[PDB]
Amino acid sequence: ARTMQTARKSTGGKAP
Amino acid sequence: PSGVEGAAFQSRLPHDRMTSQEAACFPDIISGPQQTQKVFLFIRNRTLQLWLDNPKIQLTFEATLQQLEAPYNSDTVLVHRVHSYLERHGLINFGIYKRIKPLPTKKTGKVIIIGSGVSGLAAARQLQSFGMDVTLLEARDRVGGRVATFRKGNYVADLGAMVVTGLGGNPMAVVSKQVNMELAKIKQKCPLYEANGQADTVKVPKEKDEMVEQEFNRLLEATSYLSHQLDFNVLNNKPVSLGQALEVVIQLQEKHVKDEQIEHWKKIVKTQEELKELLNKMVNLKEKIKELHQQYKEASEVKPPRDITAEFLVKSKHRDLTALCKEYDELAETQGKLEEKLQELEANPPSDVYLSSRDRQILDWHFANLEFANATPLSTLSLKHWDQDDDFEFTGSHLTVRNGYSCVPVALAEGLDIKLNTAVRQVRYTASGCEVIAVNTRSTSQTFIYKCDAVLCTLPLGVLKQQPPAVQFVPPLPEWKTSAVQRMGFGNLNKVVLCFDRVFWDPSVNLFGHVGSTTASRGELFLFWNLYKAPILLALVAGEAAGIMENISDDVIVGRCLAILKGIFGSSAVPQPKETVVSRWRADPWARGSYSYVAAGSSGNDYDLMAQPITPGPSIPGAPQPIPRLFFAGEHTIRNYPATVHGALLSGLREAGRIADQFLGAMYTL
Amino acid sequence: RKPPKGMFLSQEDVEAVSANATAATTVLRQLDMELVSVKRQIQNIKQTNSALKEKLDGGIEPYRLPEVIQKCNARWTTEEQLLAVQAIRKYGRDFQAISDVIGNKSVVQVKNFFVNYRRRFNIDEVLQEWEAE
Ligand SMILES: Cc1cc2nc3c(=O)[nH]c(=O)nc-3n(C[C@H](O)[C@H](O)[C@H](O)COP(=O)(O)OP(=O)(O)OC[C@H]3O[C@@H](n4cnc5c(N)ncnc54)[C@H](O)[C@@H]3O)c2cc1C
Repeated sequence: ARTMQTARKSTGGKAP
Repeated sequence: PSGVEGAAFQSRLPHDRMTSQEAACFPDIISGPQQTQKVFLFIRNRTLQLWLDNPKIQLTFEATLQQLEAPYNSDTVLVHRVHSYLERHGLINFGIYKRIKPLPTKKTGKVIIIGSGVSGLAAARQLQSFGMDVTLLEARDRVGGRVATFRKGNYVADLGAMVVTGLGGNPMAVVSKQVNMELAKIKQKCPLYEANGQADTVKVPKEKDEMVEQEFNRLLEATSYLSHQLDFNVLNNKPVSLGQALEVVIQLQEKHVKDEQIEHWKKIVKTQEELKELLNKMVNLKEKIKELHQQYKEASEVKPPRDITAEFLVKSKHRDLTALCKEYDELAETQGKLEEKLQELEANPPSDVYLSSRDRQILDWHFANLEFANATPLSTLSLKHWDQDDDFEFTGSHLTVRNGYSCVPVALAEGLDIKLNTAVRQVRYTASGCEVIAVNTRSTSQTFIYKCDAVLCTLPLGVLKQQPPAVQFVPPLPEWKTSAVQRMGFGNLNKVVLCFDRVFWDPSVNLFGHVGSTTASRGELFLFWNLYKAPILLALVAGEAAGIMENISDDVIVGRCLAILKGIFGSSAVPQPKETVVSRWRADPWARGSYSYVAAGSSGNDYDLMAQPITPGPSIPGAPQPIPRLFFAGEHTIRNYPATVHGALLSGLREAGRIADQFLGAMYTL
Repeated sequence: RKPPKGMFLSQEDVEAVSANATAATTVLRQLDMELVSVKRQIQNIKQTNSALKEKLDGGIEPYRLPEVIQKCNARWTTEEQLLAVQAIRKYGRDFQAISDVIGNKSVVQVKNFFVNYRRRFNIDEVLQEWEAE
């Protein structure tokens, strides 16, 4: 899942 | 945050509201007056802090009370209920701590725990520390399961879990203070490198790099918007995947690039045709003029002296000829307008392509990164739900476990009854109890039977999924459980570990990308990690590639590895590797995959279904409804923390609490 | 809430690029053609207009009549009265034209003329004669 990402975290469609 | 509200945060709780679980153990409080809630909340928060400030020693009810002041240390039943609740659910005294009250001597209840993954181990310790009789059955000849660490000389490298994903609110934070984990921070910096077929492998410049990424994220949001606002979630009675959605978006971006150009050239013509009309008027007028000038000439010509009509002619034609020269002049004016209004548009073309061939290749690397994160083809993820656990992200930078992640499960194993090389084959649960039938992996006819009050099943979803079964449930699990099992996704990702005698890469840089030549293989060796003390380079195999690379030999794999690397660092800076490993998680029969993902047609709710314990029918008909007997923990069981070590750890604690409430009773709930 | 900035995702377009398996590549071919069938339209008119421009080559230069700047006047020479009557027969009420033909009378003088000589130069008849064209 997105939470796995270390390199170049995706951003799009996340809610900050 | 910090103070006592730091504590609530570092324990994944709202510092100023009671959670649903708290409402369950304390309906007296939460339904009661606001004032007491804050007392509760404060007591809770203070105890958390107390435990957290020092998680190497058990925190007892006495030790707690000792450190509280009025009005808080006034009511002591409360302080006792709160302390007990926290202890029971592994919010305090979980992991590896010194006990102050050495273990109560005869034990109550008997639990078999299938698998010594982290989830298993975390449960076991809890239960044991709650005074139960606990036995773990482990198929492999080691603990830790999907935490698998490669050792040899000075080389250390995880083929399984590898990163702590930020300490902020992470239970692993606590563990790391209880265990010699060597936590190194990972620096964000990640250069990508298009190899160019056989041509010159070259970095991607800071310009593309940034606009392609930016475009990728723009495209993700699109899918989210497409999902949540437009409700684009079912297409042909099939649920829509993230992959599909990304396609549909990309297409509509291509479509629009074109609708743009079409209207731009349609503007060029509608102008270029005002010109075609004008030039016509102008050519016809230069006719009329040419010929009027002739007429006036001929009337001039008639040498004086002239009668008045013949003089009128000259004058008249003269006027007329000037009139027409006014006109043909307003029109060369007008022509002047258009002629440049055309050199306008014709110099501001709209965008040519949506994405170049070189662009879409980098875009694919981003797509691979996602496929790595979810261990799966984007064509398999849920559009609506793939990212459902986002709110629960930790904070702080990610870290590697420098001395190898296995250090954790090993440490947790200390003091436990773990039977290695024992492969559960059958699980039998009935109103009066449970037996687990296992065989010895080395001579699989030598059989074992285990009798117990309750079974905690931490089998991988990959395992629970085997058709035909590797573990038999007697009786069979109910439709509701086995459908959650089908629906959920269990993906796959692999690792290639490279051991050399020398650093030949940029020491200060932890991660770097490789951008290959096709969508079809975006996953293949797409990302490299430099994490360890010794000279080790580690490479991901993700997406569709992961499955395919499993039927390819190590040599061939290390082949393409060295290729790519020579490509980047120069043919002669890249020596033969002294030692190599290649994980094969789908093939590994005790895993049958790497970790779970929300498949298309599933949702985070299937994770809840997974964790729902099983209650057998009654032996004698008409006999009272039984106790539940079969419990589940594991990465595939914690909706808010899927696919991770800390997620697994957590699920372990979860069940150890739920099992203790069932079999030792819940003191704290009155 | 709304799409990302200038990402284009209208409800309508979505339904059309999904309604079947290749309704995607179909739509992007109507367009890929519509575009080539308009680029050719362009070059064709570019080529027409280029030829029309070559006929306009030279301007109206060899047909321009030198600037005559002579001073306006008050007295009607018989000669000028006669220009008038003809200018009227030919131009009806276009006082500016009549004015330019006579050369040295303002548009008002020309208008005055219409009143002062109405009876003498039957300007009524002359006007209704110009009307029959
Ligand atoms: C390549 C890879 C990288 C990862 N990286 C990270 C990371 O960086 N950070 C992170 O947080 N998470 C990471 N994860 C995921 C993480 O490793 C898992 O979520 C976690 O280890 C799962 O623990 P578990 O206890 O639920 O299951 P497991 O560890 O799989 O435990 C199940 C146990 O059951 C045993 N077993 C299976 N069948 C039987 C049977 N028939 N009888 C008896 N025993 C049986 C297995 O041997 C195993 O010990 C990664 C996973 C992979 C695959």
